Amino acid sequence: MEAAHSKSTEECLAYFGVSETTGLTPDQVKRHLEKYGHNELPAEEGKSLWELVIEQFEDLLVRILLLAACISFVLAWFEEGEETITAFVEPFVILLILIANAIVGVWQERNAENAIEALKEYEPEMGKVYRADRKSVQRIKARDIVPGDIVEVAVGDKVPADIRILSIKSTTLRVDQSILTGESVSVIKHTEPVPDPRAVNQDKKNMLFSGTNIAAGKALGIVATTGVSTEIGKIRDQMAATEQDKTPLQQKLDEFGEQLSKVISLICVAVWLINIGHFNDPVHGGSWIRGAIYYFKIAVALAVAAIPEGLPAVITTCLALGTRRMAKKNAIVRSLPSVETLGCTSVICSDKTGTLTTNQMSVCKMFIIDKVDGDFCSLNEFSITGSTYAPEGEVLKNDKPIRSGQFDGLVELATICALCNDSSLDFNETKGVYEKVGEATETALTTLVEKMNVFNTEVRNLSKVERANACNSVIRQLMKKEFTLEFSRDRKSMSVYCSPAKSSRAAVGNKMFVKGAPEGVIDRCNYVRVGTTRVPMTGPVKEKILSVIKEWGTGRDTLRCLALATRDTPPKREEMVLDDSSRFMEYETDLTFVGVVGMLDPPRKEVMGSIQLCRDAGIRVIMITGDNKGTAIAICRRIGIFGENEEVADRAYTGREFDDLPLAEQREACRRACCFARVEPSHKSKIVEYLQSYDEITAMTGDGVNDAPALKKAEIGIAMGSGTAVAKTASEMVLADDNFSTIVAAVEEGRAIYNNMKQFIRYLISSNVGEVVCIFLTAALGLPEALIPVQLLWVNLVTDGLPATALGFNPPDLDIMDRPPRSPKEPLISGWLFFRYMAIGGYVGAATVGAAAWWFMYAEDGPGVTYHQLTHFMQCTEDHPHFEGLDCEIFEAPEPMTMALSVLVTIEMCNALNSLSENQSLMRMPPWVNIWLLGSICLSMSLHFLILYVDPLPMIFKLKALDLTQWLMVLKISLPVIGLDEILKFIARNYLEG
Ligand code: NA
Repeated sequence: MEAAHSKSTEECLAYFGVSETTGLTPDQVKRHLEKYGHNELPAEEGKSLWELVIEQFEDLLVRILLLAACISFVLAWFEEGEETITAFVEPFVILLILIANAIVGVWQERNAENAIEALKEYEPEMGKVYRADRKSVQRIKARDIVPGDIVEVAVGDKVPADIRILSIKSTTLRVDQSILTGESVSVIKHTEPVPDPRAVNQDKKNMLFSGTNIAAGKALGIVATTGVSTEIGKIRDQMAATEQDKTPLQQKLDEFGEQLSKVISLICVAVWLINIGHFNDPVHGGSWIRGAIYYFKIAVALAVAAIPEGLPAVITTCLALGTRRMAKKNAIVRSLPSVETLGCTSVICSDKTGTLTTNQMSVCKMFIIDKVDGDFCSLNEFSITGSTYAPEGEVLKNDKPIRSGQFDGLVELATICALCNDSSLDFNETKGVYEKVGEATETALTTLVEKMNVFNTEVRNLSKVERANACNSVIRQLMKKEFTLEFSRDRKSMSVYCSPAKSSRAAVGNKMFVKGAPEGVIDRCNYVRVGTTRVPMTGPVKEKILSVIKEWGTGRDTLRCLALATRDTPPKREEMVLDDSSRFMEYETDLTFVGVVGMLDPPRKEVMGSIQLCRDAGIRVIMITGDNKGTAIAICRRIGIFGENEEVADRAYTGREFDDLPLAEQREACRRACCFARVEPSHKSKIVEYLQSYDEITAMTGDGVNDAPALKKAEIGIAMGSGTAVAKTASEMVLADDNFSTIVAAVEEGRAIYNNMKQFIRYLISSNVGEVVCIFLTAALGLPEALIPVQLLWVNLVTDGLPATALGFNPPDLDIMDRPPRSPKEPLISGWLFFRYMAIGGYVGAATVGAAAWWFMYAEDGPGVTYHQLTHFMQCTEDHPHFEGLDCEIFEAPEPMTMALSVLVTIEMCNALNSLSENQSLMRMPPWVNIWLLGSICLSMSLHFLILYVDPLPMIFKLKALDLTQWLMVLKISLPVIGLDEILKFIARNYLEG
């Protein structure tokens, strides 16, 4: 039964065939449980460790590597020798990286925590129900409650289900519906039915929501809905039904996996199509098996030299590093893949109160009527200084400090601001500053009366903690607070019934002090007060009031106006039903307008600036606020979202206006809007969908499970640090300070970080190019392998990893924020860039094989056989080219490999310097620009040597220390890699910039 709030308490009992005095019967319980199921949100997929481990092998590149370990394993088995201490190293090393890879992946999952499982935090274990099979109340597990159950809740209880309140046993019932919104301000529930069947939760004043808490009172009610049919349950379904796509980088990286694979295969087929000459060879003779071991040997190397094995670690270390860096700037990112996303943010939808504004209220002005006399009318406008909650400030008329007590209208004005208020003050000695107790807008009033002191009461004597509520405590003693009629959006005001203090046997003298939004309150006034006198409200004097109100809340003041009035002749205390809020507007009528107070909720000092950075960065800003349309726009012009004098007729909507627009038109309104005022529950989410249909990377703020759906949908869900824990777990980032600027600062941090990733990404991949050139080269030239898997891996994970990581510290461009949001579609490498790395590739691959050949030829230590070409044979089954000589295993000399490897390592350290800037020369941007890079190179070289002398290692890799001549050769063949790219960059700068 979903519409319970709109039905009568009787209808809800009838509907379920249950008696309030006895409850459900064991039969009914059985059937109700059978039909609606247990009261609890469904479980999450029990992702088993085993399945989780298997997932660590879903990727295509890992399969290849796994496959490669397989061929490696067999090769290191179907081989004939004795060196079993350096034969299985390769296969075992591959398997071992896949293990750490799988091990790491599973570590994440165990620590990761989704928002749906966060919602189960709000469901209580037990509930208290009344069921026929017993007399007294009985407590059962909340999962056993069912729709129709008669339940019982009391102060402190966590509501077990969505409940239609039948009877309030205590004086009044109060609920903390905080988890839905965040504003712990308890609200008063009733039992009368709410008419509108489509009323949003905030107005279902006769309902209790599963997950909320009783702040005060005791109540009996009937269960309307349970499980996923409750409010939070329907919020759990929206979230679950929401799939968050892969980040631009993740998609672009996954696409790379496909191509890289399609290349690794084509290069293998390519190595085949080249030796097709073997078909034309006599079947007899030649070790066929030695022909297959040859291919599979290169297949392994080919694949291992194609995969950027260390890319994942480098990306992570960079993202992890940047994140701590963002956290120092108040941005707490929960998702590493988000850091990249944040950079492409094209639209930021932010709540105003507390994020764009400080949510530190303060009354700045107030006006009462000076005099009425026919068509002539004059008001008395005042100003108040001080903007803290502290009672320090002053009132001034035309800047001249006046004294409140000298004006009667201000005496009463103050009486209303004090008596018609549920908030107070308190001096926090610990912090040394006065803090608010209750609501912001109301404490602003408690503070106001203190600076006003309409009774010139001696307060300067009083301490500090005592000074807090001095003038208030005074006004209170003057009036007894019989009771108070709560605020409700229908009427938009609240009142308090007060009687005099010094009264024994009297039946006259009572008063009602009304407070609320101007339009409604003023429309119910037939009287305007002029000091102590009272005169009728007339057409003109009403314009003046409304006129000013409009000037204060719409003008450069952007003030929230509150009208204050009192009902002189309030209906008799007995003729009033304090049970039907529906009767409150009636009870608050035929009032007398006293005055108005305009309060300000100030823009964070850093917002004005931050909004400009966005404009520079092509990032749109949409303010979502609760202010009426007029003041919403006013505040927009004030912070820079709107031009002070520009048209916005079609860029600011109220939830109402928006709803009326037909689907097609809303989608439109969202592409050009910057202001949404009085937004409905389903709007942040609908605003996010529309924004995505235009491919906008969207950021959306929020808190409370209310916003969790929108948070989850938006690409960058942003939660307040002070927000609920569900809003947090449902978001990409959390604002430690709740400040809008923290968002912008983080978006700029994401642009810096993504630029630096493009660098180490291209660096590493480009490096794999030279490797596949080397391997493919050595093959299509029948040369002795220049480099081997065990080695290639060390370079891709260690040698190249250190530089790649240091590249993330590359200093950011000054124009980082003066350029528009990066397009999600923008490819990493393309066009000229491809040619560049393709060339840089060729050279690196050529240079490695050549460094090997140089030793095998124009070198001493090795055969001086120039143009001898080992291409010819490698079986030595004839030993023709070397008649006189019993030697053929020099083809495996450790020197040639060592020459090529030192070339790779040294060339790549030089390429780490060519990566300091995409197109700027080393002349313009020096190497020392990034000190971390230098350090990394020294470290990587020290490691290279490390494997060259520490015995266990030089054998594992099959290397031998180089001669100063040989090393001096590596430098000669490496160093030129710089001029090469320097030449390529030059071309890019001078013949492409258009
Ligand atoms: Na999200």
